Order: sequence, then structure tokens, then C-alpha cells
Amino acid sequence: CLAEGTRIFDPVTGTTHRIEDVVDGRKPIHVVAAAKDGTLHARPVVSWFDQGTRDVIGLRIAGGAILWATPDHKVLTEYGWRAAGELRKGDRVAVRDVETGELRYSVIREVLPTRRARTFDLEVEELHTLVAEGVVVHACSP
Repeated sequence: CLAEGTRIFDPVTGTTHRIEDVVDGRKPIHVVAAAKDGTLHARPVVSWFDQGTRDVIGLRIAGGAILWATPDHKVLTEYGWRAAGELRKGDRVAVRDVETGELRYSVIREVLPTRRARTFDLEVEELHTLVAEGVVVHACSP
């Protein structure tokens, strides 16, 4: 799950949303989703999950964004899919380049300890991924 405050870019409208507003309002946004070949595409959110209050860890990424996610949340990395809690400083995560909109990889500059937050998931049609704070993460069915 992803923490309250996680920013989700809608590539169709160009609007960035906080995930808790998307879920609490059942907003029919699109996200940027990754296909397995590294191409990025617009896909609609089809389900909205309130996952309750959980520990989230922080992954501070080159560029300055911090992804706050539960340790078990799957993140796309240079290795493949990995649980956020297994990632370490120096591992490289898949990101959407904010200027070009294409997929690239960025280094984790720091892993931050847990804090307690409301957490959320979205189900993204067909591709089951989304870009959250610039990072490609899992956005799957229950």
C-alpha cells in the first residue's frame, strides 16, 4: 500500500492527485502505467482501496522525491519487481522522467524508517502498475 500524500500524475488531464483524495472520492482518474517492455501508457483506475493505517517506509530517490510505501509494496527495479522493504541505498528503481515522460532508472539515495500513515491501493486496468512520486509501483487486483 501507498501512504497518504502519495502523488499520482494523471497523464490525460495533466493533474497530479493525492492518493487519499482519489480513493476517498472514487475519482475516475488515469495514471501512467508501465508495460513489461518499458513503455509507458495512460490507463484508468478501476478500483479504489482504503487499506487502513500501517507502517510505511520511505525511499528517497535521486531528484528529491520520497516514495512512502508499506515494506511489502512491490516496486519495479533494475532487478525486476522487489518489495520496497528489501530495497537499499544504491538500488535503482524504475521512474517516469518528468521532462520526457519516458521510463528510466533512478538510484535510491536513502531508506527512511517507518512512520504510521493511512495507506491506499489502486487497481489500474490491464497493466496493473502506476507511477507514484515518479516511481513505477504495483497497482494490482486484490
